[PDB]
Amino acid sequence: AFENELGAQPPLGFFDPLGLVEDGNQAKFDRLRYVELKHGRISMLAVVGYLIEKAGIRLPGNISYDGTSFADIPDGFAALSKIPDAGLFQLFAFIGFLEVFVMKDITGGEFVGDFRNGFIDFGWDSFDEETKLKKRAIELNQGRAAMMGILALMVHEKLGVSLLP
Amino acid sequence: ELEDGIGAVAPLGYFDPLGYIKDEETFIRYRAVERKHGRVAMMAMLGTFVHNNGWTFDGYLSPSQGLKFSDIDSGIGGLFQVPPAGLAQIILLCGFVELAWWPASNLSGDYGVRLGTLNDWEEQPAKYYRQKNAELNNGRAAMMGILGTFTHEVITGQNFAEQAA
Amino acid sequence: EIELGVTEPLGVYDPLGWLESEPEAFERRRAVERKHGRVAMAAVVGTIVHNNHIVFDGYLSPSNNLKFSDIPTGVDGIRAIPTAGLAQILAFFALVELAWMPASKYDGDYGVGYFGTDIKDPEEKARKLNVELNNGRAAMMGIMGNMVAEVLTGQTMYEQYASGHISPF
Amino acid sequence: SEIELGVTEPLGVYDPLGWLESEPEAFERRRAVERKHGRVAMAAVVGTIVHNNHIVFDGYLSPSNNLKFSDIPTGVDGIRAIPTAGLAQILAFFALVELAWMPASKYDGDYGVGYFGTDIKDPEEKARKLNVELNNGRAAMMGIMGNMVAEVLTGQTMYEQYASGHISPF
Amino acid sequence: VSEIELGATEPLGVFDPLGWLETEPEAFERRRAVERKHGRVAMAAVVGTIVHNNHIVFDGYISPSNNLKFSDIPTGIDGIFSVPTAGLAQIIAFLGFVELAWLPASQYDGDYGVGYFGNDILDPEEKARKLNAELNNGRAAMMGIMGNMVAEKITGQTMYEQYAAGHFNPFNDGEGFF
Ligand code: CLA
Ligand code: CLA
Ligand code: KC2
Ligand code: KC2
Repeated sequence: AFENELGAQPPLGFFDPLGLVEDGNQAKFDRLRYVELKHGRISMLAVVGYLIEKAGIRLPGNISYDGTSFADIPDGFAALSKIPDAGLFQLFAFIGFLEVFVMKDITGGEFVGDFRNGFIDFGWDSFDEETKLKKRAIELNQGRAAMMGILALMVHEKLGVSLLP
Repeated sequence: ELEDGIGAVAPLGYFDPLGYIKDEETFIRYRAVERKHGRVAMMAMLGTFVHNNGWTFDGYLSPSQGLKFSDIDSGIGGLFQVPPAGLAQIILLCGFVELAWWPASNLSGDYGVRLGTLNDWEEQPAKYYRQKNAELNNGRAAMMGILGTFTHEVITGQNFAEQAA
Repeated sequence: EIELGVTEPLGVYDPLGWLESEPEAFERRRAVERKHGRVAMAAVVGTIVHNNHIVFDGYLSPSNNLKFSDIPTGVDGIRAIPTAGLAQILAFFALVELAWMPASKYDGDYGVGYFGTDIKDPEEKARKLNVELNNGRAAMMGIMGNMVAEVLTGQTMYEQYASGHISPF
Repeated sequence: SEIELGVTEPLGVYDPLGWLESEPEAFERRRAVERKHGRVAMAAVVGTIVHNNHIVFDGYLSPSNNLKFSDIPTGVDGIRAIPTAGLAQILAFFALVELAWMPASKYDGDYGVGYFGTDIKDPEEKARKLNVELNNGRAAMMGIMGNMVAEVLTGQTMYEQYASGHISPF
Repeated sequence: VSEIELGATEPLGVFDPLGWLETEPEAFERRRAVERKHGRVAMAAVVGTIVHNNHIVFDGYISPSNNLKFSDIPTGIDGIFSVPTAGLAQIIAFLGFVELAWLPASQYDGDYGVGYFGNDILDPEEKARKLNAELNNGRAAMMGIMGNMVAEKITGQTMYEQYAAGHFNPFNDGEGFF
């Protein structure tokens, strides 16, 4: 009932060992796919953010007028304790603004996760149907891989073992 | 007013165990008496609350007699400490209102006191019924309360302010 | 209106007979009566506020070294205001009397209604209009009596009461 | 009933620029802009009066910055005194307000709150109060602009200007 | 203005992730009654917490026999448990009397005679808007009271103490994971 709808891959097809969507509810599957894609996008941003933050790359200048700079902010969870409280509030407020107003479907999309709203588009209509499905599958699987990768990075930050050379 | 079921609410509705009601005229007389008693007793209960809360005017009730407002008893004997000239003025005002402005002969008890939108009875008759029933029930509760207050002061010898102390 | 101001126990009280005679002037006469009633009600409230010593904290005219406490609470209070203050009062009320709420509008309906709203019930509206008229008449008599009492006794209402000079005998 | 709204004595339909006939299709958003500016200016004028009357909260606006509510300047420089986090909170809250709860894109200005929670049933009374709102907004716009310009030119806040007696500019 | 469309407003509309509106339609009346009841109780609770942590307290003794003042009652979670047992018995007895006689909890539609400040909203859209406002404020207050209680338990200090200490950033402090 839920075979080959962008979650199926040649290694393993419809893979639901818990049977959380086996009942065949389209709304529940749409909600789960929305959550999966949102987590995947956030995680594939977080993986590169963490990787280049731990590599020593820092935004040039000062993070605040009082004197602290981006170079003084450490890597990993320790960064959150050194971001200025005003800066942390601004980050959370910007993300909340995105959640409430920007990163949502308001005009109606052809699938779940399409937030274009007819405003920003780089030419997705240039792809054919097979190419569109391929790009969606690439995005989804990169999201899953990045979810597990950022989970591994956050786990190993707390562990004494590091996975980075 | 009998046909509207005013004063007959939950839990006991039309409650006349002694059969005092025989026609509409006797009900009108009894309801006028009950409504006047309820209004007087509600004012009396509010006055007792104000007295025993210690909220008194600052100054002299009768500067000629040196009687401050704080020298007046908060119990049932408080009014009898008012000088006879003050009692005469009170009785004169009460007689004037109850013979001319709010004549007691008006068995309907209606004197045109309308609070505008708070009595939007032309389009919310439910408000009219609710307010009439609330007035009657509060009057009954206040009658019982003032009787209980008088009984307490008689049997204990101390006013409500110091009975609870 | 003709029926407005008619109330028990007097009803239609025209001892000098100016209703059946010269009835075309009734509109302006009622406008004048209502205006005086409103003004006198405001004046009576003002006197009550004055003699209870509810005053603003500060200076009415710092250039004249005049405080709100220095203003007499009686009929001499209006005389203590500087000329510039009186001119400002006159200008503002010229605006509020010619432009806003014109005095030439004899019905008195300036669109403010009763506490910002129109009384939908015609009986309630008539009753409250009669209340306004009767209170205006009572306040006219009261303000005239207060002024005459202060002028004869030579002391403000606060001074009259505090001295115990109530009975004129 | 919006094109005839805001038309009051003594001017009636005052349009010296002729834009009610030149651009009849822009009137909806121009009226929306006028109403929004009027409301903002009315709030601003009340705020200036409150500030210059020294009606302030007791405590610190930001204890970390050691900034009392009384330490904020009363005049136009008071907005500067608010720290970055406070301005960010104001911006976030009013972004939420003016994009979701009372969207600025609603050009009719009707956000469901009515006048003190009520809908004015009488058409003439409702029109009268809408005209009152518009005229008050225009007066408040003029007043807030005058207050800002007077403070900038005199160099002192309204409280200081009144206390020093510098009222007549001659 | 029926009960099925109340509480479905922007931006979520009819927000039923569990799908219980379509699979359990007969229980919706009871569920909406429970939701509105909890919303009202939580709004009262949030206002009460705001009053407590602002130290708006009565003057005198709540229990002079126990030598207990109103100011001695904590402004946090432990405040209701600091009330004497007789006081709690009186409170629950009065609340039960109210909920059984004056505002019967069995009245699922929530129309307890009174309206919004005693007035019935004859305008259908305005009535629906105010009912939706009640429901949304109840939901927000449920979340808020839960958050306040959980934050007090986690931080170990009441809302007033937390605000006085400046304990607002959950990340820079030494407590917890962050
Ligand atoms: C590998 C990861 C990946 C992939 C494959 C995709 C793929 C897609 N995303 Mg997506 N996304 C990602 C990460 C990814 N995203 C992340 C991290 C976020 C969070 C910031 C988002 C947020 C996001 C939103 C909010 C939306 C999409 C949408 C889309 C689809 C429409 C693409 C489009 O407009 O045509 C693009 C057409 C082209 C011809 C491409 C133009 C060439 C680009 C602009 C230049 C880049 C060239 C350069 C070599 C690439 C560098 C890659 C580097 C950054 C790693 C497409 C399936 C939209 C959608 O579903 O609409 C259908 C949509 O609404 N995504
Ligand atoms: C109903 C609304 C509401 C509101 C206004 C608040 C308000 C507050 N809560 Mg709170 N809370 C609520 C409901 C609410 N709560 C509920 C329903 C619960 C669960 C019962 C909690 C549980 C809770 C806890 C346990 C704590 C608070 C805390 C706080 C305070 C600081 C919040 C903060 O900075 O976290 C910012 C967090 C967010 C904005 C949430 C975003 C989380 C995303 C999903 C991930 C963020 C982590 C991520 C890994 C890092 C990303 C970094 C990136 C931003 C750069 C603040 C007064 C904290 C506090 O007072 O301690 C100082 C605290 O410890 N709350
Ligand atoms: C019922 C409501 C009521 C009204 C509407 C009302 C109005 C007025 C007016 C305006 C028309 C005047 C001018 C006036 C004057 C005085 N009043 Mg009244 N008074 C009312 C009630 C009482 C009571 C209860 C007492 C009292 C007093 C006095 C004394 C003190 C005389 C003195 O100390 O010798 C004076 C001078 C006390 C008193 O009677 O003293 C024995 C006192 O007990 N008054 N009173
Ligand atoms: C726009 C409306 C608005 C809302 C709805 C709102 C809600 C909340 C809530 C939620 C219940 C909390 C918990 C909270 C907390 C703090 N606020 Mg708000 N706040 C608003 C506005 C401002 C402004 C203008 C300022 C300010 C401040 C602070 C500080 C001080 C930090 C410090 O100790 O320095 C703290 C702790 C000041 C500031 O951040 O200065 C750095 C300051 O300038 N806030 N604030």
